[PDB]
Amino acid sequence: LNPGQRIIRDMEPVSHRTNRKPFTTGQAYSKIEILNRTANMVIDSAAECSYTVGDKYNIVTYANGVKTKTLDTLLNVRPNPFMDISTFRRLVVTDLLFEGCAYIYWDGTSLYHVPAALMQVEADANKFIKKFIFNNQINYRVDEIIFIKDNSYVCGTNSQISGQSRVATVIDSLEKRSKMLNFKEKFLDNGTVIGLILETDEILNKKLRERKQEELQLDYNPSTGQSSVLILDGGMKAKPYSQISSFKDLDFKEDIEGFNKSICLAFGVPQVLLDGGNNANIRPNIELFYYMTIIPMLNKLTSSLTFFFGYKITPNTKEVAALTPDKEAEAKHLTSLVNNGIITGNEARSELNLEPLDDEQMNKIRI
Amino acid sequence: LNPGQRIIRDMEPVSHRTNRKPFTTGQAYSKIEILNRTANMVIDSAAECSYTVGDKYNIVTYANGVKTKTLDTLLNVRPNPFMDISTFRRLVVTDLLFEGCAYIYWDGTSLYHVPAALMQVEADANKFIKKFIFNNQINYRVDEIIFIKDNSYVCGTNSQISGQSRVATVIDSLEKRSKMLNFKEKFLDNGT
Amino acid sequence: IIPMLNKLTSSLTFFFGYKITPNTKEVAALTPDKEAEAKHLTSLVNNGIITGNEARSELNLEPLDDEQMNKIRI
Amino acid sequence: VIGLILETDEILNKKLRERKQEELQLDYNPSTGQSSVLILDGGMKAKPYSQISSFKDLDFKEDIEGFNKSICLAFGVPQVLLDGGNNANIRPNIELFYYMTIIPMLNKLTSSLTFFFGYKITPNTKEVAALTPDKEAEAKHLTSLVNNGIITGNEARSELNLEPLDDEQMNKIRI
Amino acid sequence: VIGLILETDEILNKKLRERKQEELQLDYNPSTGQSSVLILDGGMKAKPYSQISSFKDLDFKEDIEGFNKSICLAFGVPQVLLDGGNNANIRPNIELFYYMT
Repeated sequence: LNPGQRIIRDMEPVSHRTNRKPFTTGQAYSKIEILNRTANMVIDSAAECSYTVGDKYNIVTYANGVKTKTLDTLLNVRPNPFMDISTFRRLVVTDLLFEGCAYIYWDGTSLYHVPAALMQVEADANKFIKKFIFNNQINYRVDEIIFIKDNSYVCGTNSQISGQSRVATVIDSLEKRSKMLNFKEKFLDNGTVIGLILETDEILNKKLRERKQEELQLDYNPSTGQSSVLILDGGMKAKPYSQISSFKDLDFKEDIEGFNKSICLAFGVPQVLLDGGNNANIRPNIELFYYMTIIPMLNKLTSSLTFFFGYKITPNTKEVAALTPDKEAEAKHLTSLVNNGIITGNEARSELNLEPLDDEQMNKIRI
Repeated sequence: LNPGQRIIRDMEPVSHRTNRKPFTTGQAYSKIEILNRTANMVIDSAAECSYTVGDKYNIVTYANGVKTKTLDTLLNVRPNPFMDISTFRRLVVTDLLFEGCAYIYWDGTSLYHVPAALMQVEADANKFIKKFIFNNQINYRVDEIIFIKDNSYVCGTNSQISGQSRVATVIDSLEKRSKMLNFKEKFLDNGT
Repeated sequence: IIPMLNKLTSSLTFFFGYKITPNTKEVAALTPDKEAEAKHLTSLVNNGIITGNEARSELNLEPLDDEQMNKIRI
Repeated sequence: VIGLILETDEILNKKLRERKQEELQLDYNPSTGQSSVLILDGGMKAKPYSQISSFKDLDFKEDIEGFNKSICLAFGVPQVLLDGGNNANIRPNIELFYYMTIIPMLNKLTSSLTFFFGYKITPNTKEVAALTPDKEAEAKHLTSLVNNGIITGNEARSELNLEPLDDEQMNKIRI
Repeated sequence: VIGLILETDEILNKKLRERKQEELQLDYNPSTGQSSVLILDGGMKAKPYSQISSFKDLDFKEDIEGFNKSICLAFGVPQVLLDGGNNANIRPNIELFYYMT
């Protein structure tokens, strides 16, 4: 064992919540459209991916006696008797995204999801971790929980526990943008416009003064009125006024655009996916997004599951519609490989997502 | 079973409606061109897609005894004896889009649509969910309803129930734009 | 669209126990290019990976009850 | 922000002065109000004021952009990965990032491990999704090398991340 | 930064003067306030001031870019490697850097 695990325990006995503002998070998610779209895109893309259970690693694991078919059914078909696979995956992904850590409880035969807003992980003096405390009371144990953690740098030292959430980082930019937008709308609402100003040095009959104010305003409007010439008699003048505060000084386009780009950068969604563009803009950006953003996020979970069960579990899409390969190039390279002898026909059929055919010459290499 | 389902029930016993402004939603849908076009495009595109029933998974399900052909006819040809497949799909999709969740009641031999604006989902202390309350009265049960939920982050905790509607995010920018347009037209009208 | 329908199909699969997946294959806006489809289908059929009946099914035609269309040519 | 400034040389009834201030502000707003013409009687004037400090002098876009450029440079991530771009740009930048930034960093660790244990340890991705090679070019060069005789079939299968097949003619060079 | 300058030729009660300074500043901000019109009584005027030193005269982009380019030139790293570009920019620049430097 590690001789200095006690020191690391004393440095940070328990986990710390890293989602400092949950209510503001919920309000921004509920009333800001960029946040809603990006978060929904990330969660749906992560939940779309499937899982594959392969070889068995000869190591001692927390959960033993579990067959490959049971894992295949749990991860793919239906984890709980009472909950969907899509709902389970989306809940786990949103827990991981909004909160630094995510947890999945392991029952005798099924995987139950546990919210991460109430979990508090307690470190151990000797090995790694002593116990998990769901809010309070229950005190799960350790053998029954799968632990997924994002890399975090809290306070001074990096933590073996806890985890830092991507959505908190974005919370300031939305506030900064919303303040400016509300400022613009309130400036428009409270502004005043004046068309004509007349000045006199005498007290001219307030009532008929207001009557003349109405009369001139109606008459000189070119939409409803047919007057253009004004004759001022009695000494009345016209002050050549100007506009003090105009709406052209408020140039908020660049700042709002920068805040939007910063939000998209923080979540990791490429700009082209949100806007749309040419084919060369479309497909490589989809591949970049899916692979380089989602696949590490699922890789954390798959590594945790591999540690827990002892079976090689890797993310495998191979069905996602947005990752559908080009038909012509796929056919060309598969047929070339099959004809030249590198791969059998059955392997090509499997890669085409078809079913292997029980022939004789398709299980032997042609040349 | 989960040893801590009681705590999750205590946190969120019942569902919460996330369509805060329904009347403003309806008025904007009725009198805004971009909202109408985008919503119609999404709903029609979702309703265009068909469904395929394939292999049978050897698990114990809520509804058993249904053959492949009957399910295929229900999903594709004609769900109810009294309503269209296109109308059924469009209703389900618009319920899912405007309200966070959508529901489909399961009768003896056919699928009946139930609006999501009135149903309230009651969580269970032990397993997942106790009953669905259609406004009031009925208390359907659970075995008779298909539940579809969008991912939601309400208040502080993400709920296993409820769901967050995409159209409400818009009911802010639409008002901001309409105010500016009306300001422009009235400034033009009142000028001299 | 497809994730939106995927939630519904996953719920239906849980409810009924039948693998239900979204499948367009008929949507006019998703009509594939005729020439590229013909090229890749004919290459796959001739080289031996895919039988003729599978190609007809992917062309949204009906299977034809022949003898040499249910066996791999080469 | 100020819309209108009126000045007078006499003390005109503070309370009704404020009432007139709110009345004019409500009336002359084109959003809620239908007045455009104003008459000043009794000697009240209007000072043609201007704006001292505007929001157009605060041009901060370039400096903030430069700070972002410097941060991205300091860590080493090509900017196209963060922003996104065309077909040609999107793959070479991924390769440049991974190789130049990551691989030396893992190379330090692998050299230390080789010193510690005495086994040649080298970083090997060959599985990273973002480094997935082009299918057509890979097939072309592998098939050419296999057919011409430089590389056996088993080596090609291994490079394709498949499993070696226990045949006879795949462990001997064809020509 | 200054928004309004009002001038008077009399000693008008410093304390209430500061109170009015706070009141006008809070009232006339469109973020928190619903007033747009001001009336000056008693002889108080408004000086049309301007801005002496602005932030637009400080154009430092070109000089900083020149210094960064000079540093990169001194070490020998091509600018494209630091910024990133197209494939024809990526590979030849990598080869040039490695070889020549």
